[PDB]
Amino acid sequence: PLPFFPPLYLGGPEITTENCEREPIHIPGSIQPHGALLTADGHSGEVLQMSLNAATFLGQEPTVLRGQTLAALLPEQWPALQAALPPGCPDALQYRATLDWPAAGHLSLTVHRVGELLILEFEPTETGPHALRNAMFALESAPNLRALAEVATQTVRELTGFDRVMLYKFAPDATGEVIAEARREGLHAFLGHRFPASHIPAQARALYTRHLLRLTADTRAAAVPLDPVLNPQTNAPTPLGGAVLRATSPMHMQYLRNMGVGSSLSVSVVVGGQLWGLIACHHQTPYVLPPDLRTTLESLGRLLSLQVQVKEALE
Amino acid sequence: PLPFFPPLYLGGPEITTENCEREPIHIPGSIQPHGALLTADGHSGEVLQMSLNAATFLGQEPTVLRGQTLAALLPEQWPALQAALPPGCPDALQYRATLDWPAAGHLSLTVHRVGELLILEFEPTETGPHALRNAMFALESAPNLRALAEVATQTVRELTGFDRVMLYKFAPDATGEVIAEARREGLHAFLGHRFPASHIPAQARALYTRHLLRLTADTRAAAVPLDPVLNPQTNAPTPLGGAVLRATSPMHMQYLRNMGVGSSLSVSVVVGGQLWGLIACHHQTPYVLPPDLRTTLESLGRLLSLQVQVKEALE
Ligand SMILES: C=CC1=C(C)/C(=C/C2=[NH+]C(=C\c3[nH]c(/C=C4\NC(=O)[C@@H](C)\C4=C/C)c(C)c3CCC(=O)O)/C(CCC(=O)O)=C2C)NC1=O
Ligand SMILES: C=CC1=C(C)/C(=C/C2=[NH+]C(=C\c3[nH]c(/C=C4\NC(=O)[C@@H](C)\C4=C/C)c(C)c3CCC(=O)O)/C(CCC(=O)O)=C2C)NC1=O
Repeated sequence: PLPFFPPLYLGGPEITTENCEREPIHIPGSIQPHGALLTADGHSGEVLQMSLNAATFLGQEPTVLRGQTLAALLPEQWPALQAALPPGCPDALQYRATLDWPAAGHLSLTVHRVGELLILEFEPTETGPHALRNAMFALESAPNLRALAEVATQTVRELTGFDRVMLYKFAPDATGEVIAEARREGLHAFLGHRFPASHIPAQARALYTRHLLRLTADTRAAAVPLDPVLNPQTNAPTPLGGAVLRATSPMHMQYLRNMGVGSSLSVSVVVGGQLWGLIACHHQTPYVLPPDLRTTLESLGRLLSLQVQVKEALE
Repeated sequence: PLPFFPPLYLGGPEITTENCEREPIHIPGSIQPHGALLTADGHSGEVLQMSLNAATFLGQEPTVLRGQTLAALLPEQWPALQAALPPGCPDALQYRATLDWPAAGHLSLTVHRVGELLILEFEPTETGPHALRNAMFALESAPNLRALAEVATQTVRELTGFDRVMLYKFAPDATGEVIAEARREGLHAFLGHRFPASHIPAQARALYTRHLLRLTADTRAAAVPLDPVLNPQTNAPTPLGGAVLRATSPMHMQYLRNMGVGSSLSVSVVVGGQLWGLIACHHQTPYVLPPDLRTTLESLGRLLSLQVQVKEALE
């Protein structure tokens, strides 16, 4: 696509349907409000940026967290984290831990590394893996690509309870077609419907080849800024493509609301390094899919990508 | 292979190195002693056979369990179980549940269906899924088949803590070669070693194309008979290939002991319906890998099988 615009917080232009492939969706400087996010120096563990809602989840004010080390804040996790995510590791690699907190359930921690920055996501939480193991039989025995697609969408709907699960296949002109769909009874079918390339613009497609799962938990929820908004290491925006908490493009959020969607999630299907399609999910109401279920969906995405390649080779 | 012999309990001949492809390894009429096994009628749920150690795990004598229904014994699981495993479903499909019991941890239940028979395995129990999600990056980026194999064996060793993990590839003459190995420091290497076809005889290879994971938790542990040994539905032996608790061939157990192996496990690598190889694991001491970790290994096996097919196609 044409080069990204600056984000709105650096004085960038408003997004319209004439320029929307230039929206810098990877650097919104904000997150979805169902979790908290910190960034930290990869070597010292010093906390550099904090979502403004951090006190809700972490029990300290953003301004007080700023500058504290992960050695101090997360003493039991820091050495494991530092060892798990060495300089130069893939930016999609994750360190995951479970933390205790005063509320019901636990606090899930997911960390990844971009350059010299660690990006930490904290998300409250509280059969899928075995369900996936079982589904692999029907995915394997599917005789062809479309049969595979039909199995896959039904499997994902069974795993998640999403109201609608589609397999959305890209054509070479970047238009799409819904080639399989599993949906709650009552819902109008999108099966067989085709859509222009504009709905998933080129910078989104590029991001989705690198970071294979993204979501909008609540399509009416206001984003929460990061502070400071720029990474002090670089005095430049923080890449958030690897964080599921990344704020969704407002353009896409409006699209989803217009479609009657309360929660959205997709998983990339990538074949030979190319974006083949998406497992695209909708719910009618807000829905935060727990981290362990997302992990199952990522694993299914990888499986499905390989099966697509093998079943297409049958032709 | 030549037709199977009758098992020893039906007066079959002793197994030697001259006839060992005829050992009926799928119908040993016995199980490994770290769990219990029941069989039940698929329609009524009546318990038909019981491992002789059942009281250790279930708290009722085999003779008292015999004839009771799963509706009575497992009231909370029976309808789910019956719905999960309908007549004609794949014999590899599993129903899994967690049961409470008086000892520490829980009792894992795994059920599968062969014909009109349900086969129930009960096994005491007490990060892998996410570890597998992470490993998928390195498996995908592996440039070729051997690199993939090296990643896979290291991944499995990381997931399991097994002393030795090999990728054992079958040649068209059914000889094998260790093409990758991850092993604890101190252990002599089998990397690159080749082995005659006799070590994994043709009936074993056939079974391993249908039931993709098997193990011996303790290579010195005596098997526990099923009683009655024949399925009353058929007045014939009960197929146990789908049960991880199935007793291992005594010939193989002796091989493992001679090799200094205390616990063994393998996962089939199946490509286009053909047995390509095994992920073959050893431990120096007895080791019962928990059901959820086995599930992760099954999922890795499926992934790896697909990656083998894709990486081989690069040639
Ligand atoms: C049944 C039909 C159907 C379709 C066609 C569909 C499309 C779709 N769009 C997606 C994403 C984005 N779209 C746009 C931009 C625009 N979209 C427009 O229509 C115009 C107005 C526009 C700009 C002028 C942007 C910037 C993003 C990136 C969002 C981000 O990651 O921050 C996603 C993936 C995310 C997800 O799964 O929820 C999907 C699956 N989902 C459906 O169910
Ligand atoms: C480093 C080298 C190396 C090798 C070569 C190796 C082989 C191997 N044999 C396997 C299984 C069986 N073998 C035999 C029979 C015989 N085997 C023999 O040698 C002669 C004496 C013989 C009969 C005369 C039978 C009936 C079975 C089925 C067991 C069952 O499923 O009940 C397995 C899979 C099971 C597992 O992972 O533990 C493996 C991986 N495992 C290694 O580590």
